[PDB]
Amino acid sequence: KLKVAINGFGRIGRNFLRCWHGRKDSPLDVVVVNDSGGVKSATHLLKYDSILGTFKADVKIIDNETFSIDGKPIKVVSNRDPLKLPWAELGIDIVIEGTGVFVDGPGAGKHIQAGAKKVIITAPAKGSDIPTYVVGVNEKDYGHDVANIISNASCTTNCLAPFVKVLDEELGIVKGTMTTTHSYTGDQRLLDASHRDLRRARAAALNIVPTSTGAAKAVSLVLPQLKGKLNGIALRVPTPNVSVVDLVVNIEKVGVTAEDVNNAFRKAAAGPLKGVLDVCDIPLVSVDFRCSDFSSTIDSSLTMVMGGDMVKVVAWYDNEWGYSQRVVDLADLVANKWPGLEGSVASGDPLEDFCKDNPADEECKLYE
Amino acid sequence: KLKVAINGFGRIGRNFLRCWHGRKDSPLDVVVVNDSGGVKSATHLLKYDSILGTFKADVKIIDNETFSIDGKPIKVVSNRDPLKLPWAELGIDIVIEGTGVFVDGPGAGKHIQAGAKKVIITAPAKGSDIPTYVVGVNEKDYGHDVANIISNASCTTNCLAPFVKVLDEELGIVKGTMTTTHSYTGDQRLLDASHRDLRRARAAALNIVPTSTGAAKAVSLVLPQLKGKLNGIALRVPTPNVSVVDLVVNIEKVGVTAEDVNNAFRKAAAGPLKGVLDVCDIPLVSVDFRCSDFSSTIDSSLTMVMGGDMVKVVAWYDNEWGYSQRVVDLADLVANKWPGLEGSVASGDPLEDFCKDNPADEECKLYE
Amino acid sequence: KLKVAINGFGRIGRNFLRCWHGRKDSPLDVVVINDTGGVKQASHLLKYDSILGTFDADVKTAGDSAISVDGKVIKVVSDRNPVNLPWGDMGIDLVIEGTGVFVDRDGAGKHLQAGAKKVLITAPGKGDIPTYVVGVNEEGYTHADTIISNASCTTNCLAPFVKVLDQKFGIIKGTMTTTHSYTGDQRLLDASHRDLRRARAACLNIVPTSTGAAKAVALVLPNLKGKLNGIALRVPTPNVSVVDLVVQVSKKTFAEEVNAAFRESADNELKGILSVCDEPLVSIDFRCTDVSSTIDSSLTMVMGDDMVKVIAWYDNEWGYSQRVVDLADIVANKWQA
Amino acid sequence: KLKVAINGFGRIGRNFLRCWHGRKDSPLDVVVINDTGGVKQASHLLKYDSILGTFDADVKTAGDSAISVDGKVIKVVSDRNPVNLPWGDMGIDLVIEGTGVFVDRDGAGKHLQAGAKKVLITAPGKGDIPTYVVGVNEEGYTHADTIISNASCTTNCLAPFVKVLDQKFGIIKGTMTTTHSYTGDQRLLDASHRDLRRARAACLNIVPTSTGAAKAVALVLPNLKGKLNGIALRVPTPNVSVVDLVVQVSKKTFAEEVNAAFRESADNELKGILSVCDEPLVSIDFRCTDVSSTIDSSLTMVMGDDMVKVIAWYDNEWGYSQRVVDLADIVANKWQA
Ligand SMILES: NC(=O)c1ccc[n+]([C@@H]2O[C@H](COP(=O)([O-])OP(=O)(O)OC[C@H]3O[C@@H](n4cnc5c(N)ncnc54)[C@H](O)[C@@H]3O)[C@@H](O)[C@H]2O)c1
Ligand SMILES: NC(=O)c1ccc[n+]([C@@H]2O[C@H](COP(=O)([O-])OP(=O)(O)OC[C@H]3O[C@@H](n4cnc5c(N)ncnc54)[C@H](O)[C@@H]3O)[C@@H](O)[C@H]2O)c1
Ligand SMILES: NC(=O)c1ccc[n+]([C@@H]2O[C@H](COP(=O)([O-])OP(=O)(O)OC[C@H]3O[C@@H](n4cnc5c(N)ncnc54)[C@H](O)[C@@H]3O)[C@@H](O)[C@H]2O)c1
Ligand SMILES: NC(=O)c1ccc[n+]([C@@H]2O[C@H](COP(=O)([O-])OP(=O)(O)OC[C@H]3O[C@@H](n4cnc5c(N)ncnc54)[C@H](O)[C@@H]3O)[C@@H](O)[C@H]2O)c1
Ligand SMILES: NC(=O)c1ccc[n+]([C@@H]2O[C@H](COP(=O)([O-])OP(=O)(O)OC[C@H]3O[C@@H](n4cnc5c(N)ncnc54)[C@H](O)[C@@H]3O)[C@@H](O)[C@H]2O)c1
Repeated sequence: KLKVAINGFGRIGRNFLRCWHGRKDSPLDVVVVNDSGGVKSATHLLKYDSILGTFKADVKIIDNETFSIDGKPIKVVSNRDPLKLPWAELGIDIVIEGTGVFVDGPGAGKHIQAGAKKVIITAPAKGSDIPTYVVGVNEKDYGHDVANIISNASCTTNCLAPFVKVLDEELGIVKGTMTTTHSYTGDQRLLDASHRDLRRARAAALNIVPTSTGAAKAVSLVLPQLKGKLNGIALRVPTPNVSVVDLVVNIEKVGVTAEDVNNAFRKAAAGPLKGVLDVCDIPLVSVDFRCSDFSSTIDSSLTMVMGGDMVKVVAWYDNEWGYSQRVVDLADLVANKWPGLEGSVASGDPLEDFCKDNPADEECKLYE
Repeated sequence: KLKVAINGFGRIGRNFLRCWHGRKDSPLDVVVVNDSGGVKSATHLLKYDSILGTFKADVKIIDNETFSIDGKPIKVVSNRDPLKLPWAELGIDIVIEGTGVFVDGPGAGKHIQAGAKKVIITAPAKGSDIPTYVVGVNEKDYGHDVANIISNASCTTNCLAPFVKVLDEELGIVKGTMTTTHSYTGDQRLLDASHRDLRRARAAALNIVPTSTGAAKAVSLVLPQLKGKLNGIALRVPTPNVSVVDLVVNIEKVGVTAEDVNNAFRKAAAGPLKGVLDVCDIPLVSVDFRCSDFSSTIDSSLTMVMGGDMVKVVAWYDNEWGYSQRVVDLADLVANKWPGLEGSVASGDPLEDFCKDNPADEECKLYE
Repeated sequence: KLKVAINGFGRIGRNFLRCWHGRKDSPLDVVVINDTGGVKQASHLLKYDSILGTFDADVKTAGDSAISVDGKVIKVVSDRNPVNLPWGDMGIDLVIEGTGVFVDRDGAGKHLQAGAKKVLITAPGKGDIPTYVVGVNEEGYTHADTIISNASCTTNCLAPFVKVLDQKFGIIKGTMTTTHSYTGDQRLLDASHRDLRRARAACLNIVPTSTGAAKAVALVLPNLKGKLNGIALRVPTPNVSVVDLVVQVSKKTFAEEVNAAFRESADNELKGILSVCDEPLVSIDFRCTDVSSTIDSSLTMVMGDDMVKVIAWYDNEWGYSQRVVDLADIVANKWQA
Repeated sequence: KLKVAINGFGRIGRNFLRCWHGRKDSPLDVVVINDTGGVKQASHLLKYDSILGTFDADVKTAGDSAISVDGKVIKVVSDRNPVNLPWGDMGIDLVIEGTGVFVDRDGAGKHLQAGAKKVLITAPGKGDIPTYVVGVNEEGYTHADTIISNASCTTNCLAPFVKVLDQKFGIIKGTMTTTHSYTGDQRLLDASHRDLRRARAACLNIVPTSTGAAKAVALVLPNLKGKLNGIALRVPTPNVSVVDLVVQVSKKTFAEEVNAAFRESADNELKGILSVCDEPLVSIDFRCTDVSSTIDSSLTMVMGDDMVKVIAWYDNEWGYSQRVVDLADIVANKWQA
């Protein structure tokens, strides 16, 4: 229903049709993506992932910029600038930021006016302005058609958060710090390649870099009532795709065991935190969750407490797959969040309605 | 000074062997191992390492029992049971428990039996008597020839202790944990194959092994002053031989930054932890920790605190090489901590030590 | 219906297990299996795989003695001696020895001893086995071989096409090599193993070697011997591997000439067995893939119409099992015994 | 002594620099670099290496404008203009453009066009550059030759002895391949690479491709073309690669005979250039070692005495530099142009 597309083409640009096409409830539909590499690539790209396997889908090569997806077609863009991208002509209600360079809704805005009704932010954008959008926490608490460029915090936190959310929610926690296992990726070069950062410079899949996580702050960004109580380090580690943190947390509460909280997990995971929060029982590893979309994988057993209160709290998780499911999260939400129907103002009383047309009304020059 | 053997050709045995031959002034001298695998193989193995490469010193293969360590003719055995292998015939002062197989001192007893006058345990504790001995921490706290079957725990503890010991000593540890992604080894399975720990039963450098480690609490077995403050799991992962932990525990003192404590760690790393720790502010990664002579190494720059109390201790270490020095650290300490046949203070002459040296009876040594 | 237990419940154990679920029409009533490893481990091991992922096949078992999975409840014990491994308690139909440590017919005999009926060995048995392999030794194959073997995936895969090439173009000389993966056959660490190379860790190092391929080719191909000889290259990968061979073929030809020829074969017979294409596909593109190997069409160069490089990503593990599975059920059929 | 700058300066350049230092009496006074990267980085680029570990030499920068290594001041310019890079403030003698993007003489000339005077590239100089490799063409190289390049490490590495190959027996046909490592040039993570193979992430997949080894083979030795031509395989490794080549030699022989015929090669020419043995060694046991490879004399098996296997863990990285650093010294030598 909702007109969708992707800014650029990434592995997350590779991520979601796997979900989306594999999805069964997606109202919206992508119709185009900026693969500046050709469908042949894009297909070979999208049809064949590196981790989740070949796309189990007849995503086929109709015309070099308009291919097929098991019969459903989708156009392709090939460019690295919003302004030429005719999201207007494309009518795209919702586009996914795939440059990263848009750490700013502004640059994403360069598509909004270009006919992006709304813009799917994907990563932690250095532009703070956008309300910090995270499922289980603030997902609904987002305001539809209010600054339609829609944030999406780091999977690491974005997965950690609902869990990280439930804990203090279950407990109340003085504060917290942690370290995930940031899988090896491209951002850190396979080679010791010239980098704006010493860390991701190095040859990737051998060295293991601890690094910066505003995602830690992003907790406060999504858990304002939990502001400041957050910390941790971004340990870039050599895996294909799974990260997992144990979170050091001085729990504000008594200091009862975790299994209780894990029962509360077993409550809340089975509660709203389905889809994201799993507490499996068999102690299992990265593979055991690949292609599995339970966007958080806690181990009750492995998780421990120190003083009963300082809880050593772990959770396996992928870094893009679950993240790719965060796509659908607001997607179907923002879809129903989309008005569709009309408004009930009074262009006499709410002459702003009349002014929405008659914007050059002295009757309307508010704050200006 | 001290003829030395090993429980088989431990990997770290080869590692320390690389050290051994390159070691500065080893009073002791290893002259035999157990290779039930062909000397040429073990030699090659000893010669050719993967991690630090082959030896830059040509050990030469004299006969299948005794090759020559660049001339130094070192023997070998072929077995897994000492009881038929008389280090007595070898006069081996200390056999080293390079495996863990005789996880029990009594198991190692078979070797004091088999001709050892002392024994070094390359293993953390299993029973009680374990001569829990961390150089820097409790090195000098060895009673001369007290418990000749002497224990060096894994760096998981061995490397882990001093700064931690120092940390409380410097800042006051209340309760908490560290954790490292630990290297991959054979103690975890190559691939998904038989092993009790499902985790250590899988393909490791393609996964993570979040698993219990009493070492995380065995620090008390050398720092009991800090008993009850300890937790932590390791994570065997795609690293050859290196790791780095972060003891994030609520600290007793104020809650100031770490760097300050690390400035004193900069003192301590040069202090009691000289040749042991290294507070290297340069953000450096595993490769930058190869041939880790220093038993530990710290990055203050990233070392920090969340609420002050908990300490984001950023500090690294090899897991075997440095340990292979803790081998010598303890060992040549024990060389001092055990004057062998060099007995310049006999007292077994006109003083009762004669009969004891001669033969116990209702005599000089008519003990309890 | 085939009351079967395999020895050495390795990946291939799981593979054929998964293949049992994967391959349809399985008379392979493999209600038991052997691996001296811990069975509940093996269960979880069966339950949880790395490459083809965990075998999501949920299994409910009551008691250590009885285990049930996907309806087909399947026993398994852990032991070394096939005589200490009772087979007559089920009157075992077939065994395959994934251990490799029983690389001679005696263990199979010892398996036949405790009450087994038929045996084959995925691994090339040292000495006392005429191996059976599809495409090569499945035609003259007799179900009446209570003990037989397969060869390594390498041979188990490299066989047919070049034989058919030998059929359709002949080969003066063949220089076969593989991107042979790593396994328990080699030491994870630099642990003490007979082959120094297999002894080494080699987390990123290959092993220059030679599997039984250039040897089993003798059996499986009574023609192609010596002239048609290469070696193996055991690589530091866990997964689907690639063939790397250059032949000096007999009849003058060129690249595509063999391709459609190689195509048509799979278009009829190497269907399921093998494959061929030129769409660039990497390892991940071959998870749980059964057509043992698609041969590259481009880089399969041809020099002097005899010097012909050949290249094909092959499933050393699952497609091997596939091939292992292939005649396995075949001997289940024509069930003379 | 020879004022040198390095464009696209990288690992192999860093290697060359770790070489340069290891090259005691390095007649290249390489006081200049082009590298768009940061200085401390560029320091760490040389200072902190993965493979050979950090540069065993301390790096000091005063303060950010210039960095001094081994007591010698060094510069690193950064501008994507193939000329603006001030090679003239010194009037650079030799330039090494790492980027390789100027496979045409132009960019290198563009480098010369503001002070630089000589060139060698990791990229095979397509056309308008002398096919110049040590062992093969560094000699026929007259120092008047200014802008030359090196072809693939593979090409670079195979060159000397593969020349010696047809020397001692003559080669009917030859189809070579490499165990080429993984790099960032192939997409280390899935990105827009022309080669769909080199486009994925494929930290554990191989890349069918070819190389100037298949091409400069003629350019380095005339008859060595087509029949003497193979492909490339970028493999999941970081380090010293191996030659996957079987030479269909002319003169009948057995393996060691050619290795005997190649003992001498190390004994006379490959000395420093290449090596050979049969003790099993792996890439790490080839690390930072300048003899471009050692040939698996054993597993360089003979088959039909014409189609003869060739196998050698070859220094795709360090010797590659070294050989170029050698070639650099060669051009540091005979200095007229
Ligand atoms: N997965 C996470 O949790 C997370 C968090 C923060 C940031 N990120 C980054 O944000 C991106 C999202 O992941 P991904 O699956 O898309 O992998 P990805 O790296 O392939 O996505 C971005 C890539 O798309 C391409 N790109 C950028 N702009 C483009 C344009 N105009 N046209 C065509 N291509 C363009 C580039 O290759 C870029 O590297 C990634 O760069 C990821 O590294 C991810
Ligand atoms: N002067 C300021 O600092 C400032 C700045 C921003 C807003 N405002 C408030 O908002 C309005 C803008 O103020 P201003 O400083 O720009 O002076 P202004 O009010 O003169 O700017 C608007 C002028 O442009 C024309 N105009 C109005 N709407 C137009 C439209 N759609 N298209 C073309 N022309 C249009 C009119 O001639 C008008 O005089 C004012 O009503 C003011 O009250 C003032
Ligand atoms: N890497 C270290 O620093 C270190 C030190 C001590 C213990 N450990 C742990 O315990 C194991 C041994 O330590 P390692 O580093 O030397 O690796 P390792 O496993 O290679 O050392 C044991 C080696 O000695 C031989 N061995 C094993 N059991 C034997 C026995 N009963 N009798 C004779 N020889 C035997 C084998 O060759 C084996 O490789 C390791 O697998 C590791 O998990 C590690
Ligand atoms: N293509 C080849 O080269 C080839 C062919 C056949 C077999 N193999 C070997 O056999 C295995 C085939 O692949 P896989 O997925 O099954 O891996 P795998 O190693 O897990 O299979 C071997 C299994 O046999 C078990 N084992 C060892 N000794 C045993 C014994 N006495 N009794 C019972 N079980 C025993 C092992 O624990 C293992 O589970 C590999 O280990 C491989 O090394 C290789
Ligand atoms: N080592 C080999 O065997 C081999 C063989 C053939 C080609 N190459 C190419 O050479 C590179 C490896 O050599 P290296 O270890 O010296 O590192 P390197 O990767 O830094 O050398 C070349 C790099 O220069 C970079 N570049 C482009 N413009 C630049 C600029 N203004 N300034 C600085 N760099 C710029 C390119 O990205 C290129 O990858 C790889 O890029 C590889 O693709 C290597």
